[PDB]
Amino acid sequence: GTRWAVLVAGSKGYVNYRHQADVCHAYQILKKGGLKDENIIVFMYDDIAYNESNPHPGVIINHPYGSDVYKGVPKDYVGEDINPPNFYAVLLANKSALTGTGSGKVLDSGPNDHVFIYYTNHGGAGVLGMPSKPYIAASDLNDVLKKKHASGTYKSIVFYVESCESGSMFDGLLPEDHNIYVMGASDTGESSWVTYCPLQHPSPPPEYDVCVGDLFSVAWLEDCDVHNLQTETFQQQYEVVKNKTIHVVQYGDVGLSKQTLFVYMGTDPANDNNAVSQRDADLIHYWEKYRRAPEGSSRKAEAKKQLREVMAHRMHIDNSVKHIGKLLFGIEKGHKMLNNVRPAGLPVVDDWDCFKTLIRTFETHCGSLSEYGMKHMRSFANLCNAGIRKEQMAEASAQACVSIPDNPWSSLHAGFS
Amino acid sequence: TRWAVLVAGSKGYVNYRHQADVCHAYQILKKGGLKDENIIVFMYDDIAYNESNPHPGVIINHPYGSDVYKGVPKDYVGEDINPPNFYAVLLANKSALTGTGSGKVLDSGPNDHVFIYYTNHGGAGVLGMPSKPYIAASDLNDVLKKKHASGTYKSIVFYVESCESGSMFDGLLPEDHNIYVMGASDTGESSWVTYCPLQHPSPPPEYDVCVGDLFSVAWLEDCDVHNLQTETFQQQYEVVKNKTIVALIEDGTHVVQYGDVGLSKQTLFVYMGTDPANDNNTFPRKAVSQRDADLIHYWEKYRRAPEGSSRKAEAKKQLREVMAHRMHIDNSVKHIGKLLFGIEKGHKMLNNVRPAGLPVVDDWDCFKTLIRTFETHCGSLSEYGMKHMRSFANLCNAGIRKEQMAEASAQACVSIPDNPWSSLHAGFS
Repeated sequence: GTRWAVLVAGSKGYVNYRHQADVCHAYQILKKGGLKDENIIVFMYDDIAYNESNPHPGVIINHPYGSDVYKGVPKDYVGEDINPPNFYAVLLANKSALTGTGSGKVLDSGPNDHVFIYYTNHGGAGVLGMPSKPYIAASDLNDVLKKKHASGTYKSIVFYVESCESGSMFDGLLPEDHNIYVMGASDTGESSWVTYCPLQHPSPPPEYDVCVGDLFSVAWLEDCDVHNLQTETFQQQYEVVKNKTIHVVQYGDVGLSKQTLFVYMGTDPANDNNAVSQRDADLIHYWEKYRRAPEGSSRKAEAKKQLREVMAHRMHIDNSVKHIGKLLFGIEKGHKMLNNVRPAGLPVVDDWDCFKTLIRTFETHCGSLSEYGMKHMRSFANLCNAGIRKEQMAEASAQACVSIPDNPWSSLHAGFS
Repeated sequence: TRWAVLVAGSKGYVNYRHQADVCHAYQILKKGGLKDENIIVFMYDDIAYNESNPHPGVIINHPYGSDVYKGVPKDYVGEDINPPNFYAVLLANKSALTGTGSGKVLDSGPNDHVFIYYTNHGGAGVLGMPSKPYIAASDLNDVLKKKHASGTYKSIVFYVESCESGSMFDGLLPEDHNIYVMGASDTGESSWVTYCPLQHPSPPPEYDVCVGDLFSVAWLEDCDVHNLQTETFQQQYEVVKNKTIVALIEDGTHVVQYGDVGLSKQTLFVYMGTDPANDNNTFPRKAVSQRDADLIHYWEKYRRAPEGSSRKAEAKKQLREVMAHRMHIDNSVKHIGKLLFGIEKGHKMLNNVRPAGLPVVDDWDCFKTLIRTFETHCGSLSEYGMKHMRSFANLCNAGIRKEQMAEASAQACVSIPDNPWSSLHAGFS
């Protein structure tokens, strides 16, 4: 049987160069390995290669001393077409439910085929980021994987995930008897990290404004760059990635971790037998953009405005969420309800319908959480688990947070995360 | 006798810059031969043994520099650095001093020369002090007018490192009072800072802050390694003018000279001293704005702190508090401008530059009252809101009164933000 791959970069903007650059790198490894373009579905917002802020138009790098990885990478789903429905339809091999200028390439696999799913962006508590709202909820995701299993159009599925709280997407949801092995960068309650930033041990070329790669991703991308894939098992790769960090989780059928990396990816002429927070990295870019601009320049003026708009939004969202906590529970016992971690083995939330309505009512009074407010998704999760209903949140979210601030990230134009 | 008055108008580890300059200045004068008894040092003693200092007991003013803190006198430290004390020290009036001061004053006569150097930061015709209130140009120049009348000095060189430093003397300091001035910036221009964490000449990596100001450093290095008998003040001016490499890069920021410029023909030996050097004068230095330099330190203090640590949490909080206060002040001032004049013609009134030769303001009594009424509704301007002192100046010149300002400053800015820089505890800049 054939070997497929689904690669997903859940972010947009030059700031998040790293996520697309990872996906590009991933395609290069698979191409070298021998997988056919026709079986590699690429979701990437095509806005980094030819960005105005890119020093080297047409090239993307995933390493300080790297060369290009962008050339020849397919563009199946780009721009606004990267939405969960398309991703879900692409997973379920349903071409009749795509929307946009997509390629039509789907996971039309059979029961002898192996699939390697890769997604990096980003993420929050039971939610992965996408470049076009709404985002991917864990309930919706696992329902699709449950349907795919029922259809029996795959033997094995390795799913690698680079996002904050990435364990929370599967923990208490993904069954272990479905031939789906997961390798997350973080557990339910922890951040993912980013390497190769402007000021670091392995700093990228000085012309670069941004971090060029994520830590967990880069870890496994390097391992599958210079190693025979017939002499290395997924369990080994897990150990390798683990040693790169300063938790790497695995979920689902961990029985599949005994297989080699050749069954999904491919080894070429090799024959060689076997960092900062994601949210905190975005600020490096803005500060540097405003810290590397000529004084009294238009760039400096815009860079400074962008930076003020970012900081203002993060302070706004944090305050609002904190305040709503104090309005629902108390000032000294409200902090705990929001910042709580549920015992390992349970889902993030029981009532997902509630989950979404709470986030939406928060947004209809406060605005949008963007990609920075995903930090507080667990807070909303905990509220739905505490038994808070729309009528009770709506009162609380209107009292703290009466004004939606005039920020570009607080806009609701095609919003409601 | 040769006297000197050094002033470091600021406090906090952020402004390591300013005190490090004053330390360097004392070292030059000491080597040059001036007696401690005739060197009055105003420095808020909070840098040498700060918790954020990687090398306790040492201050540096150069990336490859060694200590300049050792042996520097401490005449006025802590909260005693206020304009009344500075003014009493200038007028040799020990009877009007408040605090744990040394009591050292400018008890000079008509054959004496004095070198006054103050750096911090500064606004439109006002210099920063470490404890509010600040030094207003009107009050400063009145003291220099009083000193001249007493006839207890031959010549006074006054060096100034602050934003809009020209505004302190422009249209106020008379040119026949034997006072020569050398500002770092003219009336409407910022001063700059070199030797920051990420620069051409970056300081030792353990350092978290810029260690020196551009203008100050320029003349300090010149008086470090030259025979002061073979170099005049005009030459030093030309030296410093070349050292500022931002003159052509950015706007304004022209090194300026006010008062009796005739005195610029004297040698630096009359005010300073030249030790074993004998180097007859002959013939990149990258740098950032003063208000911008402060952000380098906060960001760097939050970008180096270990993730999920106490430091990070506090560095992050401090950074949010700074950014929030700066956004607040800017908004409020801009808002009051649209309320007083218009939305499209109110921006020009606030950001105006008066023709060279005129003072910043005509009515100084009004000037202070407008700042105060803005502060009684909005909070304090701290050291960042000195950027809008010219705005208030333009309002006083546009014929705005307290009653009109109080209404406008109450409608824009109804709340005082709960920020540490918005506090009024011993405030009212």
